[PDB]
Amino acid sequence: LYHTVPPAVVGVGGGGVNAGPVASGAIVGTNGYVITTLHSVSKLPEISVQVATTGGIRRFPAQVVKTIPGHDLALLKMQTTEKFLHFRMADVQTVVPGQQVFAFGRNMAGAPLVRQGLVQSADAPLAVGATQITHLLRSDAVYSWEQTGGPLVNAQGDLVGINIAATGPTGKVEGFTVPAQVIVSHLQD
Repeated sequence: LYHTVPPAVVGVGGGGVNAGPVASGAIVGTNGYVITTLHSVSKLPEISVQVATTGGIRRFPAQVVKTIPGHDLALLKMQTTEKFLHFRMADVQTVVPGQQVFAFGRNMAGAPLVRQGLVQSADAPLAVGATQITHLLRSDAVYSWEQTGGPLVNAQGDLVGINIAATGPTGKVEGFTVPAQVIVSHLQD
């Protein structure tokens, strides 16, 4: 699993040469579609997506194609003629409390992050700035802010959702997750 999922896990950040990922994202289409969290890229002047290859990190400029503000998601398209391995939206599955899930990300250096955990809730609300997002998943697989925007998968490696790391009142990290059907159903082309 830790072999076949990471290639579709990207880093996302600004366009500076010396800039690295500020969040993660998931490649969801051959021609360079990335889903990531909206609050991570909306204030960025330029967006660059960082992709792992056998020869090291490759960077591609990206633009926003569609925003899903109600669920803090953004859909990017990389500007490239290259083709990518991706999550197959057909294979998108749901999860239930108790189920085991895996949250992937890339750090500020482009290295892969994975953490395992259980689904603790399948209906939690979250406040990202002014938006009240509802019906979120909740899981302890999300321990780090660098995991925000990256994918949650099940044990078979199907895309299950997109992760949001949030702040507790005590400052403890709590894992949240936008269910992956929010992707298919707020999308068309």
